[PDB]
Amino acid sequence: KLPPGWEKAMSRSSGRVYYFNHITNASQWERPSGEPARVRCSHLLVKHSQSRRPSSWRQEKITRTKEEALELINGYIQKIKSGEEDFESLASQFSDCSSAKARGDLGAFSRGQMQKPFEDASFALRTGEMSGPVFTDSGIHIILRTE
Ligand SMILES: CC(=O)Nc1ccccc1F
Repeated sequence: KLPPGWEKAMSRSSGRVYYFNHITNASQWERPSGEPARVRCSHLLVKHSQSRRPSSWRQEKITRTKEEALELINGYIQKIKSGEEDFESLASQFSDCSSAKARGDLGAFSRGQMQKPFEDASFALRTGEMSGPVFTDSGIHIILRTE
């Protein structure tokens, strides 16, 4: 059982079973629900000093470490999941991608166009679903599949 990409896990802190997707890095308490030619995604990118281009509209020289970037991503995911903040709001303010000006929207795309870990996570997400941290040569992404 379980849709592909998904595995059963156990919370270290509560002992309750949860589910983890090793393609999207998503995790959820509910047993998961379950390929299109194209998907539409938004994303929030946090770059780091080893990003292919360690620069963005937010910062001419991005100096943070991969670990600092993952902490920031993790914090954004927490606030999005709690509802304290909207994905679109955090992407507009803090995404190191030029798509920040479009609330993170990348428009629609096919397989073959995006960096592979991003593509795989995008196509494995269900409509409306959000990824966990997804790593590419650009940095660390939160991906929201919108279509
Ligand atoms: C046009 C759009 O939808 N998104 C966008 C805007 C600026 C840079 C990159 C982008 F993906």
